[PDB]
Amino acid sequence: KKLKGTEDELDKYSEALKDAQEKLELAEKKATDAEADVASLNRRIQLVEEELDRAQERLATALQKLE
Amino acid sequence: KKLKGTEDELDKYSEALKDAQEKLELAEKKATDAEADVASLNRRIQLVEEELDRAQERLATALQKLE
Amino acid sequence: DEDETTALVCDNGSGLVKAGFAGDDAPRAVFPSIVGRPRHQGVMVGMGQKDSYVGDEAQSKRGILTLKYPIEHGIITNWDDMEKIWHHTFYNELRVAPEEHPTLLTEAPLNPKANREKMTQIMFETFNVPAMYVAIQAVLSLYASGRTTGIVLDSGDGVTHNVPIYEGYALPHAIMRLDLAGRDLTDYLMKILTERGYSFVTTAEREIVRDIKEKLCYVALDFENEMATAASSSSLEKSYELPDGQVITIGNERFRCPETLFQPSFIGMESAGIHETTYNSIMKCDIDIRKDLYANNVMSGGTTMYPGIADRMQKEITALAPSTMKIKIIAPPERKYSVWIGGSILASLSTFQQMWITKQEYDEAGPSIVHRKCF
Amino acid sequence: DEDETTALVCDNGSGLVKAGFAGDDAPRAVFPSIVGRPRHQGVMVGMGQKDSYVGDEAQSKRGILTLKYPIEHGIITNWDDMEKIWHHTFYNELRVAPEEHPTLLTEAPLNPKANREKMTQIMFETFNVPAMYVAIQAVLSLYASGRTTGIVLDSGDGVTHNVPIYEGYALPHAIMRLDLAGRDLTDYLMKILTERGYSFVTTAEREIVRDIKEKLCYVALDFENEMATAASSSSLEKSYELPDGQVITIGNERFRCPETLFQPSFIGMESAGIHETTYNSIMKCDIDIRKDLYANNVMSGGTTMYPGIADRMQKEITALAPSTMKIKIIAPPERKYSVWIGGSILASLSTFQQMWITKQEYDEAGPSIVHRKCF
Ligand SMILES: Nc1ncnc2c1ncn2[C@@H]1O[C@H](COP(=O)(O)OP(=O)(O)O)[C@@H](O)[C@H]1O
Ligand SMILES: Nc1ncnc2c1ncn2[C@@H]1O[C@H](COP(=O)(O)OP(=O)(O)O)[C@@H](O)[C@H]1O
Ligand SMILES: [Mg+2]
Ligand SMILES: [Mg+2]
Repeated sequence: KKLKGTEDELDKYSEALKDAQEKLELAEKKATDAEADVASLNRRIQLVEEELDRAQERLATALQKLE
Repeated sequence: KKLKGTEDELDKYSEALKDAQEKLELAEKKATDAEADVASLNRRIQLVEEELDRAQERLATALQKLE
Repeated sequence: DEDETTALVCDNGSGLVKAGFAGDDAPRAVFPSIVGRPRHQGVMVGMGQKDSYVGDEAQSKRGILTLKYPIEHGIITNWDDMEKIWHHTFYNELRVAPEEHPTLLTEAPLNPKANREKMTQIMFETFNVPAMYVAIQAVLSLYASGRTTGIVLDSGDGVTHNVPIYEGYALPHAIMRLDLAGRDLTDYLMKILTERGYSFVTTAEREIVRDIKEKLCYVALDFENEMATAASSSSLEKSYELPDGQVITIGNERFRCPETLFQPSFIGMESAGIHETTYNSIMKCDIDIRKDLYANNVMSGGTTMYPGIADRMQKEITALAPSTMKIKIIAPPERKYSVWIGGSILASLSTFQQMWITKQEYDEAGPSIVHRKCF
Repeated sequence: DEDETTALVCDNGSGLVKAGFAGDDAPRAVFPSIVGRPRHQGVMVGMGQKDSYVGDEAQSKRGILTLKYPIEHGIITNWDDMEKIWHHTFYNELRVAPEEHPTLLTEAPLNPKANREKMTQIMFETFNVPAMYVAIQAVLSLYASGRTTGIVLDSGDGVTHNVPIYEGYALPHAIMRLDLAGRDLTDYLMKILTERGYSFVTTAEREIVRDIKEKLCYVALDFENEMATAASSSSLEKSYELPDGQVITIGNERFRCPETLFQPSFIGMESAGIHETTYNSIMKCDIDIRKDLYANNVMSGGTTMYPGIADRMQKEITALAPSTMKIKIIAPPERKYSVWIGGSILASLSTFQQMWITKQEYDEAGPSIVHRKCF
């Protein structure tokens, strides 16, 4: 009887391990994907922020020259 | 003695499953946060980009008026 | 090891060591600067029984080691500790031999010249690096930003440095070091948590509470008003799940900890907040470029991963300085690696090998040659 | 009860409770902080059959009661226990009603603010004290010494605190709490006596061995040399007559027990000896006054009745610090009452009733008022 629980737990834990590990692989792949996307988006929003800054200085120059 | 060996394997899978569940959860939460950041940062980039475009039309008219 | 003889790039930042190869985008071996030693003596056998423990090994073995800092605020305790940790980094972590690769190192701002002379001498004798170069982390963070104008706020774990650089030139006359850093943050949080009922002294809880600072801490927009509304604040109050499993709840402390750098009078510093140190630094130099300094301020360091520094920074500087020109901060994500990136940038160009500090120059003029070879 | 409405002065020291009237030189009711409860259930009749036992009653009934500590290192277990012991102190021991006398209390250094808010609230609801004031025992010991400059070493039974105060001003930035105290001393002595052949676990033997510490213990001038000469030491070895009548002989242990505080590595603390904790405390503050701190150190607590702390203290500080200025310790006899004396001193002057914490202030602002009324 002690042995049937041993084996029963072994089988259940083995299948649970497979499911948990496949879940880990997919979670890791999604993490890598989304991290790369986040890095690209951060670079792009840095670009857009500096560009907006550029727009601001040039606008200032235009308004002083017009005055 | 056979039972000792099988229990050792059972134990190893138990710890591996606990560790696997924790790392799976950490990766999943990390990358869900990362995807939410992806969407939010997409919207932020688009809004700053439209502001930049608007600035460009204004600045174009500004240069015309300066001349 | 790469087939090419490319250089080593190592940032020995005050709090983290990040090492790797030149031409790489990120350092390969990154570890905190804690060092663990056996808390007791040897009677057992069959495993362990090793003196120095560094890196993740010590992180896993924090509880049975006395955790000591070979460097604190730049001061050097024992060169043997650096010898061992560099051995570990080069061979056990980087899997590289320093014989065939020159090393580019970064040092904390305004580090002692005697410290440089001793560290370089022990290095050259102990190791067989072909060539050398050491630079201040300020210009490295500048290189990471890639803009020659700005004031760098380097917030390490031992010192916070404010350094202005205009059009890629250093301004030592307007550079200052403040003794507030991660250590102070942990200390202050320790005393507040003591007033919350939890009183610990050991370093494991130090790392736990710095992790809490990494995760939950705020930078208060308005201080006394936020404690006034944080009186009850069921929603605003935030909790953490400590690894043992207990739920530890913290409210106003989240934004009352980083505030101490801004408000040093809490634990008794004559110097005012770090924004005052950036302000004075700015006015020390000629008036005219000050506006550019306002608009080109950069912040660097591992602490910068926290929220709230940017908004607080700009608002207070605008309060202190006239609000005509718009002030904006720039801070790329994961900027604690940025210094190391700049090191790679230094090795990128072909002029860098014109001023490698070779072995024969040191053999001729001793360590003193660096006094003429770096500056 | 005195015809005058003079205030109550109560020192709830971590290890001893000393209560009395204001204007008195010594506390009237002094008892240890142990609390006994019936080890078994009730079947007999005609006498006894009472739950809480406090004071000398529990001291006489130690064997029949599970001996429990309502406070340990400041942490509070059950407020009902304090309720009962305060009832006993006020009515059975002080023969006073708290309705007509405001209370001045002393609290352990750096006690939790939540602890203060809960204890004050339960106090005000349960009791009818007219007015309140609570103060840190550090300034009380300072008042007993009557000198505004010095560093106070408060060695209670749960915590040892080092607090520097210069010209009557607190320095929380240089204040530390160490988890070594009487409990540790008893524990360490318990394990050594276990290695001597006598192994007990219960609290009666805890009190016996702390009595042994009170009577026979040394503070070794030189440690390993004194065990080397204590190998045989027929004259140096000292004996005690336990109340059962057996003669228990102890040699080097007499000076190997307090040494655990001085050398924490014996039972595994990262923190070094308490002299290192006073040293670091001193240097944290400005350099200049440090000499005065060296020359004005004070020690307080019941433990101070032991010999050897003064000589060890001065010698080690002189070893650590330069020996130009002369370091001297001051410690008046029977200084464990000194805190309570300082409480009387507080009630001596006529300005003290300007900041009594009255009932109506607490009724208006709840417990939160103390956050603004004491500090
Ligand atoms: N991922 C992170 N998030 C938040 N804070 C961090 C992170 N990593 C490190 N830190 C903080 O950065 C500090 C180390 O600073 P460091 O980057 O070494 O300074 P420097 O830039 O001078 O090398 C540590 O005390 C730690 O609290
Ligand atoms: N007459 C005495 N001689 C020696 N030690 C004593 C004496 N009375 C009390 N003690 C010790 O003092 C400890 C209690 O310290 P206490 O005075 O309560 O600290 P605090 O000053 O913080 O109130 C007890 O553990 C006991 O061992
Ligand atoms: Mg830094
Ligand atoms: Mg005491």
